[PDB]
Amino acid sequence: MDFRIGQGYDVHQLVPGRPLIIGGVTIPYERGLLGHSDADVLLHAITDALFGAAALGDIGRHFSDTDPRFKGADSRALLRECASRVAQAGFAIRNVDSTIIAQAPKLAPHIDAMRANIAADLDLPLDRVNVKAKTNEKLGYLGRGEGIEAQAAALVVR
Amino acid sequence: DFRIGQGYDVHQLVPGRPLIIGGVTIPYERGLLGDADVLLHAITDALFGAAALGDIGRHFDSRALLRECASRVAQAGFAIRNVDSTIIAQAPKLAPHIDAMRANIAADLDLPLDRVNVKAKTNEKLGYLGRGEGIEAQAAALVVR
Amino acid sequence: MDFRIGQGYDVHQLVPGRPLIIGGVTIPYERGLLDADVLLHAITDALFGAAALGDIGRHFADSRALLRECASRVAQAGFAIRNVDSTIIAQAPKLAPHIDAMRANIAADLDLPLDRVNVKAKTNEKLGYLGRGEGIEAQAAALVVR
Ligand SMILES: [Mg+2]
Ligand SMILES: [Zn+2]
Ligand SMILES: [Zn+2]
Ligand SMILES: [Zn+2]
Repeated sequence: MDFRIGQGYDVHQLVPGRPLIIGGVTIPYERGLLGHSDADVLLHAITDALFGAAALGDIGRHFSDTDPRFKGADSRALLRECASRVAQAGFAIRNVDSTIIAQAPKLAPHIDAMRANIAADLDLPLDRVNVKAKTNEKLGYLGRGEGIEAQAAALVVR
Repeated sequence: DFRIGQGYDVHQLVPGRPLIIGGVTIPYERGLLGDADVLLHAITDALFGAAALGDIGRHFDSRALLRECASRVAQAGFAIRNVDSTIIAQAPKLAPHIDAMRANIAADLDLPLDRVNVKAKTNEKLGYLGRGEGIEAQAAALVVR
Repeated sequence: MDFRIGQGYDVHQLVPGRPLIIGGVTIPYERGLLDADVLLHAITDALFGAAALGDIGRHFADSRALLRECASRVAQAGFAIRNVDSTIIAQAPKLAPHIDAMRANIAADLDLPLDRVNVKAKTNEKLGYLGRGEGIEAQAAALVVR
């Protein structure tokens, strides 16, 4: 009954000449997310929520933007290592919920695929993983398609 | 078997619309474009998220939809334990309308006032929210199977 | 048991001429927040939220005193705090060096074991007012039980 909650936030710039990879899904698009790793904004947000619930710090502490080993890193592999460290700390994951905010492209056709990727990576059934997709209703840099934002929440139990 | 969900919503403030937040009509020169009840939408998504049922976009006034959301959450074998939320609006003042929002939500979710919370914030005049171009709502929901 | 969750948000403008205090920690920087401790307000708000006692505006000295009073009110409402998690979004300066001090400040104020308090740091990847260093945001989540 020793439950804990975590929350996560991530954002990356949307630039030409990068792969667009969200929830481990490679999505056809003229632009992609800029970062040190594969820049998977959704997976990073979830990774942060998990480290946070376990009180193990954050993704920057565990997988630094200034370490060559993670240059172009597969964020699913990073998520699986996160889950491993959370389990090592003594916690089991109960559920994950998340939101993705993007003006474009359409993400609804890819949501189930993202959900399946996360569930596999966390060794969870599909019914304990949720991914929600939204636009920013034309507001701000997100409305101008300058970047894509992700949010996450995770429940664990020690 | 507890589960948590998180919700986010934002809508533009436009002329010629009534301002309805948490089912409360608030006297204001502009309203949300979408009834575009940003708060109820954020709570709805948090509940769908906790029950792992997807989102509003996949599922669908906003009170009728929240009542339906709560129905589908119950359908999946989940009971709602609590809701917490935040409204971010630079204008107008939300303080006098909070208690009514809470009452509306508690009624729609078949919950005691005890387990529903609504919080109000400005955006310190920063960004589009600060300039009164939109209103953002955030929500968190705990459920049990 | 009777678990409840809360969430919190806070932002403050970042301008030269004021000190920078995040999580009860003064941080050397050319700008500060117009004590305006974004981290502690968000956590305070999350706690009132979980307890269903309203918000910081309804209830309320620097931000640590307010956090301390918040926790006393949560306790008397019949609730015990299980854990807190949070994120600070700030383009500059580097916050990672100061996380353990913040965690110590928050855990002391809430009378929690250190391993039940977490603080994360992000930049906004140069996007929006946050990414231009015009403001700093904090987010919080708190789990409580009655
Ligand atoms: Mg935001
Ligand atoms: Zn990232
Ligand atoms: Zn909406
Ligand atoms: Zn504040």
